[PDB]
Amino acid sequence: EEQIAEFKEAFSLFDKDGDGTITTKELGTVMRSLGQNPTEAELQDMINEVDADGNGTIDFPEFLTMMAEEEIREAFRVFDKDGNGYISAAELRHVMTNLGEKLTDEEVDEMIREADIDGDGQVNYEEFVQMM
Amino acid sequence: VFRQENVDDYYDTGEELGSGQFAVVKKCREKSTGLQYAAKFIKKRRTKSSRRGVSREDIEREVSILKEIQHPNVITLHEVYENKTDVILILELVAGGELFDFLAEKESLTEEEATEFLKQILNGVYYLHSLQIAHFDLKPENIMLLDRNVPKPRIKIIDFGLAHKIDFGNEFKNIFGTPEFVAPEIVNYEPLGLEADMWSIGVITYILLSGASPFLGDTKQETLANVSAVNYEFEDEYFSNTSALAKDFIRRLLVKDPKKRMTIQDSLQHPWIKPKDTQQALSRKASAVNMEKFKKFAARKKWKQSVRLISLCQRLSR
Ligand SMILES: [Ca+2]
Ligand SMILES: [Ca+2]
Ligand SMILES: [Ca+2]
Ligand SMILES: [Ca+2]
Repeated sequence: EEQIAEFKEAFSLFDKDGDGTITTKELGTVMRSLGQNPTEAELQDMINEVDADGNGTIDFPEFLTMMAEEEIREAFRVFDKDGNGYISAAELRHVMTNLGEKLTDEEVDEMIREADIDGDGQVNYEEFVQMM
Repeated sequence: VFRQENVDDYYDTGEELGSGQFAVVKKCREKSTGLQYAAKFIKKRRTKSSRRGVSREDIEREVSILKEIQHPNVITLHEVYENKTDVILILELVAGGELFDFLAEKESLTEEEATEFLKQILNGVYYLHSLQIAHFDLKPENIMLLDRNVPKPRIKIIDFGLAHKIDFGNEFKNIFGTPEFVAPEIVNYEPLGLEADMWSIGVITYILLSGASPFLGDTKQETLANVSAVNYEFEDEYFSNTSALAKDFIRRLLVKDPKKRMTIQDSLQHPWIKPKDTQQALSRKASAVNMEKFKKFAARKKWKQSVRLISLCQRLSR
């Protein structure tokens, strides 16, 4: 399937160490980097009903059986790590490294520069919209 | 073969350069020579039915192709190691970033200058095609620079994970690349050859000059439908300074019928690449790329990728 392709790439970044299973320690840091801040008791429950066998971690078969523009609004909220209404170069770089993707200084600076309409060196919501 | 000794015996391993889907790339240094490489750790599928990891069949194919390649515009393979969990590729270190990212730092770019980079890609593809190798994933992120701080940067084509030797037996099945760059024969599940790379080159060239993507639609379906229909245009918005020669180059590559599509040899004799007189030559020097839109495109592409990543994590996080 085509969906397999998507579920395979997600599993990889959730599975930070790549031993083949998602721990709740891994699931938590994945969600820290998505801008969330949940607690271990929440994290454990989420693991606890994807965890079909009941061995305390998520493997691919289990991950895969859990199957079922707006993605820009929500996406802005992830970039703006400190909630101040603006994405800085530092936020962009830090937030994307934590999502696996290693941007060069040059990539970062191109991104901000092309999105930054008013020239303050940061990207606000509307600016983000015009870019996307 | 795949060397079964411990790579750490022979290499110092450095910082992480990339974080692929079932792969990590780290910088490494060969101890004996002091020379730097990239080590790509490809995770093997742990059992036959597991959809996680890369099959041995796929890894051998990629390596078998890589071992054969020796050209200044294509990445070279130095050695290969294998442990229980991974196949470790010791590759030429290609650290200048993507071509488009380099170009996007420039004030201006003429068609002349653009073809100097284009020429290198075409020489690398002519070399591969002469060895009957189809890349099948030619797109701007696979066109890198060895070193971006020289006066004449050198193109390296990378990422041979979809590449095949063209032979009666299978060019096919895990051939699915990026919609905006795949030829109609790929989208329509028809015979594939060397010609699919030539289409990809027309799409790259189209974006090089304009900062627009020829067949892109709002969705993945429209995109694939536009590829299948060869439905594109040269919009005046993007292409008002683009030379007739360049348009014709693109036009003869963006052709449905793979047999009527220019070959790599045709493309190198084409007067946009190889002017026959000064007229064609000066025209190339007079004629400049839309750099405002090109920068917008390179940057938007990276923002589009990051969002797409976040949105994917987000869907599953719920
Ligand atoms: Ca893990
Ligand atoms: Ca489990
Ligand atoms: Ca901020
Ligand atoms: Ca701004």
